[PDB]
Amino acid sequence: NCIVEEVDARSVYPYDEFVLATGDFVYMSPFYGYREGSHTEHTSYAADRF
Amino acid sequence: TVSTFIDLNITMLEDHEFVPLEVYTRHEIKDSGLLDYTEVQRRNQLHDLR
Ligand SMILES: *[C@@H]1O[C@H](CO)[C@@H](O[C@@H]2O[C@H](CO)[C@@H](O)[C@H](O)[C@H]2NC(C)=O)[C@H](O)[C@H]1NC(C)=O
Repeated sequence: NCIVEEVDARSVYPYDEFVLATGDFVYMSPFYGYREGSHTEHTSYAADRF
Repeated sequence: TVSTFIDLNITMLEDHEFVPLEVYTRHEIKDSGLLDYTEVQRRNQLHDLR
């Protein structure tokens, strides 16, 4: 069964990880990316997944 | 010397500073619970990456 579902997300300081309404911790800063030193942010994930 | 005056002594009420006081801080209240659900979740969701 394919499921697409919209959820809320909550991160506390230092914001190097967050949660979801279902209760799943995503181990990556909500601001990690590619633009303007965003690769400085934290992601314990293999860079190919993002 | 004798005096026809009647004495009266008035001293101003001195200043007094009120320092902030708390019986319990909210961190102690958060620690009152035997199991903080969030911290348990964050620890237990690191098993594969650990
Ligand atoms: C006028 O003000 C007070 C009484 O309200 C007296 O001042 C204090 O007196 C005590 C002894 O009773 C001393 O230990 C203190 O040093 C005094 N000052 C303060 C700020 O407490 C004072 O003696 C009174 N005047 C007279 C003539 O007795």
